[PDB]
Amino acid sequence: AVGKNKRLSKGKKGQKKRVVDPFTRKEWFDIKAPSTFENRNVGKTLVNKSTSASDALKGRVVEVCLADLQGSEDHSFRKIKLRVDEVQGKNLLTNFHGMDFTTDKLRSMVRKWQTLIEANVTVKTSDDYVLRIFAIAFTRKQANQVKRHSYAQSSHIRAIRKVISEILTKEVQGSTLAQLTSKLIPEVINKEIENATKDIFPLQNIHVRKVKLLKQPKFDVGALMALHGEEKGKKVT
Amino acid sequence: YNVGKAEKDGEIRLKNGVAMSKEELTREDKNRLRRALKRKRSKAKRNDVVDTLSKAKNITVINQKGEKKDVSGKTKKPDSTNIKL
Amino acid sequence: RTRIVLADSKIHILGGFTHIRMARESVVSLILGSPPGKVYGNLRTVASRLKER
Amino acid sequence: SAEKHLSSVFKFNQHILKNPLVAQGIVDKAQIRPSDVVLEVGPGTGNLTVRILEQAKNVVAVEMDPRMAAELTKRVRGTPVEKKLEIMLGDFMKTELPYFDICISNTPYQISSPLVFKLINQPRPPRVSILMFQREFALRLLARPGDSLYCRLSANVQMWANVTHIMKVGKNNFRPPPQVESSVVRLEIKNPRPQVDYNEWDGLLRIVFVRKNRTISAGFKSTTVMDILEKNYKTFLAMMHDVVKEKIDTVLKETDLGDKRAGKCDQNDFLRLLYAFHQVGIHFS
Amino acid sequence: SQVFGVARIYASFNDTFVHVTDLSGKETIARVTGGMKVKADRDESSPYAAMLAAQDVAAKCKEVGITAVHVKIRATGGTRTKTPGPGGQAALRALARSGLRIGRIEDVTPVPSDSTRKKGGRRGRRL
Amino acid sequence: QVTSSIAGNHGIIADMRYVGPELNKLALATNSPSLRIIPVPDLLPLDVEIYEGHEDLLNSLDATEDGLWIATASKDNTAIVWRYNENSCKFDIYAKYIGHSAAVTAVGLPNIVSKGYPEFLLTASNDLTIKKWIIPKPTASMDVQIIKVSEYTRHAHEKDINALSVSPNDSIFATASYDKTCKIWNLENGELEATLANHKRGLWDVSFCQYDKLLATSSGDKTVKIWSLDTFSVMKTLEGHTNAVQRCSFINKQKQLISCGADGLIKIWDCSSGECLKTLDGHNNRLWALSTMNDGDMIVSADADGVFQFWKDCTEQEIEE
Amino acid sequence: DLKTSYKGISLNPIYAGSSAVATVSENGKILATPVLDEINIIDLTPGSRKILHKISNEDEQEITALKLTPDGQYLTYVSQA
Amino acid sequence: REERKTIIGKLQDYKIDTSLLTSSKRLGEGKKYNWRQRVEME
RNA sequence: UUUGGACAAACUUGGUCAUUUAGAGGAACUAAAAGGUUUCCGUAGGUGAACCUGCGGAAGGAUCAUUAAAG
Repeated sequence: AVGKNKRLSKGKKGQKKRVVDPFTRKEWFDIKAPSTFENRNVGKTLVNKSTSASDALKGRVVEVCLADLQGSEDHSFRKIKLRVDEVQGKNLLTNFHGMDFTTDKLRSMVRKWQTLIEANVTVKTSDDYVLRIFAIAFTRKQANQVKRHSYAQSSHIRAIRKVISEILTKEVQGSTLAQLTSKLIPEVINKEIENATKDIFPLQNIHVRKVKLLKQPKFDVGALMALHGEEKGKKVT
Repeated sequence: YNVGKAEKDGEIRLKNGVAMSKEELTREDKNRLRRALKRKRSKAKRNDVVDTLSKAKNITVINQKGEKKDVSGKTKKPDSTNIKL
Repeated sequence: RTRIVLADSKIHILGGFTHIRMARESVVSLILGSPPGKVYGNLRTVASRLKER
Repeated sequence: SAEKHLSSVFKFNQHILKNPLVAQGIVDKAQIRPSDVVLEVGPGTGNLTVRILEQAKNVVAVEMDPRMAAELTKRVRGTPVEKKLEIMLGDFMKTELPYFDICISNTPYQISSPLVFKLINQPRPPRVSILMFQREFALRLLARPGDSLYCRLSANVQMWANVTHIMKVGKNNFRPPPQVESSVVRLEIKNPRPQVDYNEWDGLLRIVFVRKNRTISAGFKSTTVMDILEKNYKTFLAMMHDVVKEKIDTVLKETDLGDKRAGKCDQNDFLRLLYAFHQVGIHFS
Repeated sequence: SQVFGVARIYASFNDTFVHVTDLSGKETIARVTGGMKVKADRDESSPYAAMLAAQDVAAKCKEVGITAVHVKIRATGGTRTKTPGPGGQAALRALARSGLRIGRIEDVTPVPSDSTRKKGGRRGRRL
Repeated sequence: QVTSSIAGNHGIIADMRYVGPELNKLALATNSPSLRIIPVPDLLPLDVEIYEGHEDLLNSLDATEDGLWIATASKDNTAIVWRYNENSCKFDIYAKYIGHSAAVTAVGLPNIVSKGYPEFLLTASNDLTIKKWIIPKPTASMDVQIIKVSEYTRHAHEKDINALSVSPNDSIFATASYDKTCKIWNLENGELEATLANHKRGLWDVSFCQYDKLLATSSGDKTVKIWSLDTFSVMKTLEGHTNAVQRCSFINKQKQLISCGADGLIKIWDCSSGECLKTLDGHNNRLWALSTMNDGDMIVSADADGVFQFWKDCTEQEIEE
Repeated sequence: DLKTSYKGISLNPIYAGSSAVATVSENGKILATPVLDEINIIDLTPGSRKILHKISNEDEQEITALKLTPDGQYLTYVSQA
Repeated sequence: REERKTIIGKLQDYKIDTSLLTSSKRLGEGKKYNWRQRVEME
């Protein structure tokens, strides 16, 4: 309400004049993605020009879709956050942090007349990345089933949860974080869960719902130049 | 078309077709014309309540400030000198 | 002057912004426990106002 | 115009009892003398305002709805009691009242409990007042110490004045009959009124009856009330918050009333407790 | 040749916020609400307020250089309703009409796995 | 160096004062540290005199009747006194006052100058204190004198002080605060003479009546109230503004009062009878500044958008016609 | 006597509410200032400054940019439309 | 009653104003003046 | 800090001139063209109580539409 009849407030008394457009001093900074992802171009961002610019860049998290990074609609429902950690000449660089799904997909997965099994494990990568994974699965009915529901016994849920947990620790421990991502993209880990738990109970909709990085080497500089595959200046005259 | 009232306020247009401008009228003419209307007018629910509050004298109204006033909107109200002087 | 889809406890109302709003209070009044008959009476009142304007 | 002004102050947009016998009883309890004058409130139709006109020297009536007042005027116009009767517009709380020897009126239930304390506060209050109240709230007012209906409000009024109930009025007599049950009560302001500060007593009254049953001592240990007592003690000193709490503990121990439930103890037990807080220097308000 | 933004819309019962930022979200590009664009308080949540706010943001978005945005609609969430109201829907329409290319639309309402008690009380609310 | 300056706009003006030896200039307290001064237009005045002495926006402004001395209150917690330099035909910084914990909200200058210079400087700040700063005698060095000691400091209000007014005889001054109260302090000692507390919203402005013992106070409750010093009671309560009244000033000596409100409507009011004689409507935003000259024969009101309306009394001219 | 009648003379801001840079003729005489969705063409003749023309689109779209020819005969501007 | 009268009698010895006391209500919260008129004359 | 001599603000006081200005009277002139509310249970409270409120429980309270998509 900006109308005249609106009652006056205290804060309207003293107001600074607009005399500087912030975007005059802002400087754009281009962001890049690891070599694990096909499309390294993931947009661009801006910061106030250095009076530095780098400190605000470091730790800046941005989230972009896998379909954009991999150019395939099959990954439309997955998220990966980018905290910038090394800067070169307007370019921002990263090596993996974390992952998640979309809300609409997760709601699309939850359905009536079936059982949900959710397993979470805290485990470290070979590169000392302490991370937390969340895996979700749903019971399914056989081809010839006549029962409406495909509910599983609590013992089946506990047995399947143990199998999921063992696999998640095994993949994470015996792999680097960069290698772990190379597993996340093709969903090879999800296929592994189906077959280990195939004997226990027929399942559907197996996915790793979320990945968190608890304690950290970073989304980082160290292995960055190797993962991403220095520069002399130009004379001023 | 039929002759009606005066478009201009200080003018009197009769149904005879004669227009009478008050400024040029003499006072004696103005008096009788005023009386002439008076005969014409004489023979010719909240508001009724509101007029009832106006008629009686022993009526008083309180505003949002708490002041004591009459219905008309004016604040309603001996001196030894004045009575002897 | 709207539509209501009563999917279990999930309610959707389609119409113009004011119209959909008018429906909500009637639906909510029923949820709070107003008997349908008393609610129906208020519907008649607003409906006449709708036709007048 | 006068009419436009009247519309602005009030737009001109209450159910009343019809049984005359209760009204006659209401008149009998007041026992208004011809010398004595009465203030009227919410007179309504004026069947009650004419009764007081019959038994009283002068009558001034304040009505909430201006229309309801106006017809009251029309009823009295051209009558011997016309001179005596006066009318008022707007709520009685809002403007200073003319001095009156008795209060008889159709008090609205919303302002009934607020009405009584204005009478108790107002100097030169009526020696007797007869009013109609809701039964439940009326039972609170007459509730004895330790009663289920007893309350901090009932404590204040009982100390300031003694009140007794006349009769309980059935809903069917009211037109339209309301679900609520009505009652009639007589209150007389104690003369001479006890010369105890209003704010100080209300301070003790509020602190100890946050919970009527919770112990007198348990009321004071409450963090906020202890905090309020702390600032007031600082101001008293002008004329260390753990220490005042310790001091509050001593006075509670001396009174020996702290453990007991607040409702059970009588008015003077609180008065002794009040003085102990003045001796220690902690003043409530 | 296509710089992307993130249009974060918060559709509350009594107001609608149209906020456009970079992909990261640390730096704001333009924030406009219904109160900016209306004279009466009752109409802050009106769809008409929302479309005006979106148009102002869309104009400002263009001035900066951003030509497309990712839409992250949300409601108050928490212990209250989880679906964006008509104001959020109207803002989404205006952005499409404004000409800014819409990249992806997602609902990010705060959905509690478990929540505290609501303001209404036992007998309910929203009379 | 710059030959001349043209001002596109002047932002939002908190207060305005007539300045200059001929009182033909108009000093502006805008939402900018610089002190903008413009000549009174002939009756487009693009030229503006910009003086930069402060580090933050100017909260208020006061000037001597002679127009050669200006006192500026700023948000940087300092107050500056400016003196007119006839040789350069421009104002120069005379002294600076820094001893304020918070931003200076209002500044008061003497209504009487007998020594040729103002001798004291009353100031109010968000620190909730009023400080009387003595002004130095003129010195030929022409180097700014920085004072950090005040004669007295008195805690005044629990909320922000909105305005400060000085009596004609410089015996008392009144401070308006958002705390719903106005307090009148003895100018010589700062002792609290009386407290005026009847308005329901914070008092935006307080004005001494320039001839006889009256005060006008403007609140956010859409009302103005006239107070009598001798009784310290409300003589007349003024009603009719749709929105908050921000400014209140007397014109025609005791006869009338002028008030500006957030409704953008300037209403000419009658003090004796309290009936609204005229309404002037020339703005479309809130009015924070209202200055009068020649007992209100000339009235200037500044709009928040940046529009000035230059009003002239012509009742005699209309009567002549 | 009572002071009631008054005539207000308005002093509006020539240049405000716009990011467009003000443009002036080569001779320095004609100055065009874009204000919101309006343009105030003002002459800079000393002693006779006046608003030569006022242009209001009324489309409510702000002037993105303004340019005045060096000779000053034509004025060209672009709105948000 | 006589006990009541005595206690009330002792209270007046310790009696004060209540303007500065915090209310228990907060428990829930937790030249001449006319010289210018003379310049006009002269 | 003291004596004396002028300048001299401000204060009290009786007067004297000019200005507005509050009630009650007396006596003239001018003007007056309209037609809102489900029913309860247990417990706990109430100071704008013709009734409200907190916690837990009940129906002794009006089920439309869609629905095999590991089709």
